[PDB]
Order: sequence, then structure tokens, then C-alpha cells
Amino acid sequence: LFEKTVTPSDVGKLNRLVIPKQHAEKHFPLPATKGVLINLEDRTGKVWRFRYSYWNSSQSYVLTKGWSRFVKEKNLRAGDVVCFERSTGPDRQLYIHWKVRS
Amino acid sequence: RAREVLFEKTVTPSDVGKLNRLVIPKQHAEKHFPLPAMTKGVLINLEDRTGKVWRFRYSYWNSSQSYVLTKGWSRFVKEKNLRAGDVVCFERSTGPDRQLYIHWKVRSS
DNA sequence: GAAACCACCTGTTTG
DNA sequence: CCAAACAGGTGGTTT
Repeated sequence: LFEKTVTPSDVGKLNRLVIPKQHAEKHFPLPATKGVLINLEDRTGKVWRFRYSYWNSSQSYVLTKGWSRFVKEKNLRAGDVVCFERSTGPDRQLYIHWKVRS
Repeated sequence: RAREVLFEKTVTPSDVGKLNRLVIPKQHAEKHFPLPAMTKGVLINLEDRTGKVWRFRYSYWNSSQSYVLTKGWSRFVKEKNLRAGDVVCFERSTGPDRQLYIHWKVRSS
């Protein structure tokens, strides 16, 4: 469960979303590379597959593959908010949803 | 001297610019720095007149078909305040280590 | 070919 | 103050 106000770069041709490292280390641990594949679900019940990775050059956690399709379907914009949630029960499943400028 | 100067270039304004890269003339590039022979790219260690050793990455950018120095060039430019129209002279010592050497000269515009 | 993807790089900003 | 983090970039490769 963490939320980010998305930057212009987040929703542009850079095809990447930067996760703040506090939240990345707290809620999404990485094996310690090419990275892992992560499955989330939106309110429509569609399940999105993203690639979660670490860039050691910039020391930053980023979603790359699959983020742009999310941006385009949801018509994300700079200033909107993206909220990551997890299952209440043992299903262990992650959910993604988006609100707009509080 | 103990040093042999290899080549020099009067820096374009983009060499000191936000592009953070020094275009190296292909004529002068294939001559002393052959990239297939590794002189992806390679890291080169060049020492200045102040004694500071500077590490740059030397590669060939197919997009511009340019031989270029790219990583650390901005630091050199910022510390030396390299400006468009100044000159960069690359040199090599005739020693067993054959160390490479760099420093800049003055001239306007 | 175009768009996305990939692994690097850096200048500002800031606790 | 300054190392860290990150918003904004690059060239090259795969889809």
C-alpha cells in the first residue's frame, strides 16, 4: 500500500515509472539484475503485468515494460495519483488503481 | 620531451554543452584510438597538467556516426570551465606505461 | 520502419 | 554541507 503523485516524465515517452525508494524497499523487496515481473489488478478487474527493476546507475526502482499501455488506457496525466494496494486475505494479490489530483 | 602529442581539437559549442560529449574527429580517432582494438566502449585514463587523472568512456555513436567521449566529460568541462573555441591537446608518454595525457589551451570564441 | 524496451547517465534538489 | 534520490535524459536493441 503506497501512493505516488505521478511526474510528467512518468506519463511520457520515457516509458517508465519511478517508485520512491522508501516505498520500493518497504513494500516490494527485490532479490539481492534484469528484474522481476509483477501482476496487479485494476477496478475493472483487468490484470496488468509490469517489469519491476533496479537501475544501479541512478540507484532507482522503476517499472518499465507495460507501464505505457497503462498510461494510455487510463489516460494518466501529470498530477494524478497512483495507489498500490494488496489483498486483505491470504490471496497475496496486488491491485493498482488511479485517482486524479486528490 | 617524455611526451608525444597525438592530436588536438578546437571544441565545438556542443562539446562544452548540455550534450555532455566531445566529438572526436574520425581522422584523429582511427589514428591513435582504435575502438575495434579497444584502444560498447572503453574507459580511458588521461592525466592533466595539474596532475589530476581523468577517466572518460570512449565509444562510437552510430546515430551520429561520431567517435565520442561521454562519461566524465561534463566534469572536465565544468572544472576547467572549458569554453567553445578553446583547444584540447591529447598526448602520450614514451614510457613502459605509455600514459595518455590531456590538457587545454586558450583562445577566444 | 516505428514504437517500445533496455541499460546506462546527470544536474537539481534537499533532509 | 553534501550524499542520496529522482526527474529528466541518451544510444542501442528488440518487438
